[PDB]
Amino acid sequence: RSGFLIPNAKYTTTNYFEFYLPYYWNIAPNMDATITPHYMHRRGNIMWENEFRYLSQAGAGLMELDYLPSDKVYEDEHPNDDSSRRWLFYWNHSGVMDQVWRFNVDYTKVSDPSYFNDFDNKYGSSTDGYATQKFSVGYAVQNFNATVSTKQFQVFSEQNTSSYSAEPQLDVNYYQNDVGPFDTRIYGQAVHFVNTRDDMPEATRVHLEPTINLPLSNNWGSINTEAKFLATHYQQTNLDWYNSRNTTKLDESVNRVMPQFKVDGKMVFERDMEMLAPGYTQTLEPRAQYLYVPYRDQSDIYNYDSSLLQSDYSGLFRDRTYGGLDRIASANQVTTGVTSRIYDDAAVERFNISVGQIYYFTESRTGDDNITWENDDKTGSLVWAGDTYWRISERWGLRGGIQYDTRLDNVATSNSSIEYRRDEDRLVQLNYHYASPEYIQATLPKYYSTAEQYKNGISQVGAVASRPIADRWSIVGAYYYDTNANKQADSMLGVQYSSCCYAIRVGYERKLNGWDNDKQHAVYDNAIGFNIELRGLSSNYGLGTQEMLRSNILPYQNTL
Amino acid sequence: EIWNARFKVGPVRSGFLIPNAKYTTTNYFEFYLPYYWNIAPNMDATITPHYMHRRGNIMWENEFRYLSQAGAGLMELDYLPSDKVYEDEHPNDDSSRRWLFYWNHSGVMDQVWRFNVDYTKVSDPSYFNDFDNKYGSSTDGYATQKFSVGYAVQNFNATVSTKQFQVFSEQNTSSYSAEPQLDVNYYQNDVGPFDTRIYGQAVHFVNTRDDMPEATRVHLEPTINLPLSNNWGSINTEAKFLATHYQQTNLDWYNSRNTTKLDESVNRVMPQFKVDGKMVFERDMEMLAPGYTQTLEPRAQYLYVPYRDQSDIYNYDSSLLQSDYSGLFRDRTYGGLDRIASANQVTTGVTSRIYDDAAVERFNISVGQIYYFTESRTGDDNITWENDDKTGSLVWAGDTYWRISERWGLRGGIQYDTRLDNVATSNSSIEYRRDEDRLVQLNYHYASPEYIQATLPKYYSTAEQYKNGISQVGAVASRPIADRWSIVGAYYYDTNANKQADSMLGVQYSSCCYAIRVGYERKLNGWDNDKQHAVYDNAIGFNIELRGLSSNYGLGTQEMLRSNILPYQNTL
Amino acid sequence: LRAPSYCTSFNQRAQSNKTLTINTPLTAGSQVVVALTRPVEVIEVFDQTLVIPDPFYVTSVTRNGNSGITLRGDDAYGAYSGLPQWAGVIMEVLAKLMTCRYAKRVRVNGSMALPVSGVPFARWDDGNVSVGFDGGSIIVRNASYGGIDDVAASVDMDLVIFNNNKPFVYDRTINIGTSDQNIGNSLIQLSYTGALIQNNGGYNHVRMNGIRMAGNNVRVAKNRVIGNYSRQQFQMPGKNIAVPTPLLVIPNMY
Amino acid sequence: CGWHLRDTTQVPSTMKVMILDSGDPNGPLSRAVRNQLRLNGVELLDKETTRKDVPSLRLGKVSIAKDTASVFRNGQTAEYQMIMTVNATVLIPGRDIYPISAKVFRSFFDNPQMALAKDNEQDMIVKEMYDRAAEQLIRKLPSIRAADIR
Amino acid sequence: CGWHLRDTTQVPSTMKVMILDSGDPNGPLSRAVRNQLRLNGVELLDKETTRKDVPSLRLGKVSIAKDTASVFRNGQTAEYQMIMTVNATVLIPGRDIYPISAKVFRSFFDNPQMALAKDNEQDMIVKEMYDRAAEQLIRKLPSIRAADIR
Repeated sequence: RSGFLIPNAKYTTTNYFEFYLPYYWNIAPNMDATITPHYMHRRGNIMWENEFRYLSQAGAGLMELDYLPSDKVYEDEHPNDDSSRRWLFYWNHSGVMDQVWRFNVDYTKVSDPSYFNDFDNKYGSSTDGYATQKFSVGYAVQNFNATVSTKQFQVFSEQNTSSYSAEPQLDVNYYQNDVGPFDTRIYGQAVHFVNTRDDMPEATRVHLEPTINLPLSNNWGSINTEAKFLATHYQQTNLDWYNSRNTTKLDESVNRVMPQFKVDGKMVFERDMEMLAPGYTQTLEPRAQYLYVPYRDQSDIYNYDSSLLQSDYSGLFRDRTYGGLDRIASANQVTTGVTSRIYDDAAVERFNISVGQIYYFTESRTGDDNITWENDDKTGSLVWAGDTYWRISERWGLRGGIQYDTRLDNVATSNSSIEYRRDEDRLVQLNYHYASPEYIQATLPKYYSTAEQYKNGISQVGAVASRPIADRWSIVGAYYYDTNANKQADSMLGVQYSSCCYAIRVGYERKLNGWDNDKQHAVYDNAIGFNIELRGLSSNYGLGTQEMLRSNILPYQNTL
Repeated sequence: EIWNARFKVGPVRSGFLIPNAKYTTTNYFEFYLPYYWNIAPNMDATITPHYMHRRGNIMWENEFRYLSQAGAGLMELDYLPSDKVYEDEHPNDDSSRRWLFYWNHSGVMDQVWRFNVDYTKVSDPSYFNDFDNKYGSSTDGYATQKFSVGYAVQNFNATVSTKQFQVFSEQNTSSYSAEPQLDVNYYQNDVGPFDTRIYGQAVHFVNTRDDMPEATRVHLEPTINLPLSNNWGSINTEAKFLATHYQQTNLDWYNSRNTTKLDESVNRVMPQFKVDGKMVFERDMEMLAPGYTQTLEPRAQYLYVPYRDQSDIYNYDSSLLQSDYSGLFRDRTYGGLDRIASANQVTTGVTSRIYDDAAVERFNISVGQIYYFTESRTGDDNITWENDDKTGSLVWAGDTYWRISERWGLRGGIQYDTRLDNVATSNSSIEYRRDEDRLVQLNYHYASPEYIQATLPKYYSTAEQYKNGISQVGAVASRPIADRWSIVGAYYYDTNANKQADSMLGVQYSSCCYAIRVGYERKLNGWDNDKQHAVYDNAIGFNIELRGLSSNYGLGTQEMLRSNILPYQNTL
Repeated sequence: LRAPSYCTSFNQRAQSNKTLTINTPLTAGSQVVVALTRPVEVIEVFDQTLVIPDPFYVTSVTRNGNSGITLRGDDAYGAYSGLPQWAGVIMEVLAKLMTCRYAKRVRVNGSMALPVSGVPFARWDDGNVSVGFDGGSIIVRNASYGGIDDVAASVDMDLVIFNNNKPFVYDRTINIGTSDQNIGNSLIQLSYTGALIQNNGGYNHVRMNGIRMAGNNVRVAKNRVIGNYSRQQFQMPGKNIAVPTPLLVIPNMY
Repeated sequence: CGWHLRDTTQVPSTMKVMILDSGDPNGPLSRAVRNQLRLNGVELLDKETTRKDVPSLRLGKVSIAKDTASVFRNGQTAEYQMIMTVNATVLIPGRDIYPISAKVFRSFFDNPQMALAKDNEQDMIVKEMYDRAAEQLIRKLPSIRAADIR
Repeated sequence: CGWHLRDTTQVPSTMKVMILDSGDPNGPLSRAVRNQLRLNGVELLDKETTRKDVPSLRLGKVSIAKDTASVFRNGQTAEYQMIMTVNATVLIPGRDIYPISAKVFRSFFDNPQMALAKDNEQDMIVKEMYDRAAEQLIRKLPSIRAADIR
């Protein structure tokens, strides 16, 4: 029924005093509302939050209209601004209708790019660069489905305002099989790339990807010969400003027609492990591939929605290197890989290892041949991969991954994680995240690999641990190092005392906030909290351990 | 004007205790984390780290509550190793360490002897002003070190005790201690048809300064009574002997800058005489109410003390006692054996109490006056007045207490005077209190401008903040709304200035596990000194109380009614 | 510009309740000029077991008909009574003539006794200090400080002292006030210009006042600390008395 | 109108001999109560010496409480108001125990004085209030007689 | 080392006929499990069949959660890591009910100045995490049958 909820007040180092009085409106039993006044001392006025969950034929969703009419601190930073109103929106409709029709929404807007950096929400964080405002709709059945999308973005940084967006994104995806021994499928696209500026290109694209997939089956083997085509029309316009600057000028209508061949294949072996540990089996799955794409000169098409993809063990056998229909690369390679499980008596997979290499024949060219590798290579066993996942017990886990490389003779990426979890309130975790600096230049744009911030790659060594002392306290820790610069990146530490009537919680964080241009050294952000939660009649309490872990900039994620 | 807010939340086995935080506009975020440390059946300390953001360091408030063979006890060693504000407000003292010490030992022995200690050494003169210390006694800004012994039986007494001051070099206040002070009392009755008692006091006053006089006083007060009780009346006449011997030294500074010429040895012997009487009547009051009773009770008294000139005895301890209705039938004008006045007077009075059927008193009015045959002279009479009349019915009084019902009430009190020809005081009230929560009250307080001139120090009569007297009117109300909400209020409004004096509002939501309270108050907080108009301070408070699971219940009223600068009192 | 010679150097206490009656032979139409060096004395007056500080400044100077001058005082609160100890030098414009018996630039580091006895005229340039001359020493204190401490200061001043070697010639007399009164290239006198009582630090803080010459204009500013009578005992209304007695000014010739 | 003096409306004839048992029998209150009782004929039987069948005044706990009541124009306390509640319970031998009370009101200006001289004033004021509250306990004695007779 | 070729398949001979139960049989997840099943020679039947001895899968709920996993020295995130959880309950007639689960961990680099091209990639990461999760489900079928036998 329409009635208020349990208040909550906290002393922070950023707003001094804050108080929440969450009301709970009510209407017919599909909708509701949780209008929540929220007073902030340093800010001045009281923030208004207007969450509105609902449910209908289409599906469930929620809204949020956080609104602070006047902010004192923001006025201090920017006294030239006429007003200092702050607001946030978040619409997240998503649901299927009539078992065929489908809708999707994901919207978020802010008053100024510096919203999430000084406020705290569940819908974004300071470690953000853009807020995604996309709408979607479409109806899907077993064979045919169409969808109309309107992706846009709200990039925060003002040093480069140019952002792209897709007005209509129509995409038909027919499906039909059992045509002789083959299978068929059709794709399609139709876009209109708008830009938030005035002196940037626009476009109009149409695509007609068919397929002729031919499947083969065996007791152990699976050879899959495939062949698809590709067409891409264009109507590029508004190139007047860009023609002067770049050497290779953009042009009008462009057709891009190219086929593609692919061959897959694998087999499954078996071997009883009773020689060392009786009762276990073990398989072995070698897998080979060959790819071939003709070369088309694509230096006269602006890169709207293409980006170079990562390379994990399963990423070796992927079709394209650029996710998106703008810079389909051209290559002819092989790809090899063997996987080795060791099941147990109950046929439960308890360990597996893998490796794979993508030896090329000629080269990887797109017609945009200007990217500078650390040391350019033509062909050979350029890139190797690898992964292994060992389930030590029910309460332990180990997971790895590595992408070795002979082109630059440096490991491009690697990541590991080992975790001991007993219950939801007692865990310990390690994790590693590496990305060699040569990879940063070869992937991210030029500006990154010339500023000091985005230059040395990433070398993280984190640690998480929690422990329920006695049965009322829930101490939680976290500390993420950066061994490249030998300076910490994040360090969180909280303690919560949970009784049957209230719950008091402390906090401490040292996230990285920004980069000081003058001294060219990192700027940290120390924050302290002291939260009082008044619960009382609530029967369920919870230690809150799972909530404190997911509060810093690098939130916890269970690796098992 | 000046707005300022306050946001607090905290509570009302060698482990910790519930911590209380606090945030205020001046002296910002402040956080206590106490810790109990029971270590023995008769020892238990309490170490309490205390963080003050404004001074930027942590003080350590400790305790040592002990109950060993001696007796009760307490300790306190608050210690702030470094102070940030202090180094800005006192750039003469090198170190900025702030500390306080306390000790409150006691303990009986054979249920006759006794002991007391009250050590309170502090660090710097501006300690008490900066911190609101929990334990510690300050006298005139100084920190005292009172010791004491004792002895007591059904009649005899003895209270030899000393008291010192921790006076620094930045303080110029003048104060008198008493080092030591033996006090003997003897109470023996039924000496024939009489009763007897003896008082004694050997004292030694020493000033904090080094230019004020010292002394040495011996006093004796043997008295003999003679009660005579009838059934309808009463009488009681007594005589007393007063002896006092002084020994005044360090008179060099006072005598040079004055002409009174303090003597060096003074003996004062004054015999006292007093006769008291009462008479009680009665009448059935069946004409108005069934079976009630009225009682008219006259009372008279005659007092006589001779005049001895006391200009050559310094005023070590003598205030000037004020008046009420029952103050008419008194013995001394000045409080203390230092300026014993001289009187030759008769006092008269009338009461009238109306009893109901269960013999429960309901009403009582009173009237009284003092007739001075000879003007009361003490040898140093320098009081300002508004008339030259000195003998006769100078002062009148009054009283009333009507109890309308079990949940109503009324009160009075007037002090008419003829040395200025107008009312001098008119304290009054009326209240309707149902239970702890629902209550309504009205007040009134008057004090004529001539009264302020005739009693308070002489710079009251020439200051705009004091010279106009008092004529304020008040009102206090409270009423719970639901079973968990309470509302209070108050509004005191001056009538000589048509400007309010205090105005408070409070709302409390109280449950079994927590309770939140807000507040508002618009008080008077000093004079301008520049444009000659008062300055108001507006404060808004917000408090969260962590009520643990127990029987500590209360809607919050009677605790927020005592928060403004004019607290609430039952007056029923 | 005149050169009055001399008559007296009284340093006594008031004979009656706030009345000084220094007597000296006078000539008809002499236009008596009296320069006061102790306008104000803080006196502790007793009031029924209470020691109260109380400034006692001087208000009016009246010639006693060709036989001397009289000085009428008035305390701060106008209620108590006492006999102050004002002190000054009496002159007639129409028999020794005062002379410039000391004139050097010195730096005073908080308190400096007078090298020779006389009526000292100085001139400095600093904004955070104030200068007052009680009766035997040039007292300099930090004036921008607000706390109850007696913070000292150092200022560099041009000191001139006259007594019984250019002759003493004076000029316009300035009534020192709370506003900037420009004097230009001239030397101000040196004396206390009142007293001040303020609720500060929990005490009835009592200070004396003094000249504050910044640029070339003078103004009353706070100075040495007299005492701190606690506010737990009694609480006093604030006062910022500035004496009405004028200060002599001389041109920069000496 | 006739006024027939009084008819022994003093301490009821029943309570003409009692025992003044008190937590602290040597304090100021106990001696104050004793005075009024002796002046009212009552002889105080030595503390629990007779066997039984005599009432007892069981003096309880006192509570002095000084509060501000008026302010000058600069927000400075002008008048205080002391209030002193004093409990008591009369034991009637066998019958029952009946409660009594007292509540004395005193107001006065806050005169700024010394500390040795302001203590002596606040001691005389308290001692006075003890006499007036002890008096009120020797009334309400005709009351318990009327409440025990029914 | 003696390794033969694994004769026993990955879909137990019992479950060569399956009934696919799901709230949304048209969405992305169903399309994956249909294709994985046909790859193993499994004849999927709808709910209107008369055979009540055919085991039936039940695709539960999915959950896509992406969080940052490595921060640049300027403060903005560098490397994301997305997870995905899908529950499923297989109902084999004649015995009890058995649950299965699948988690997929995948990553990619953030690039704030290529937002639209960093969302046409996040639609590819997911549409490839809908096909390795499926494989996980159709690889515990042996477990379910084996543990069910006992």
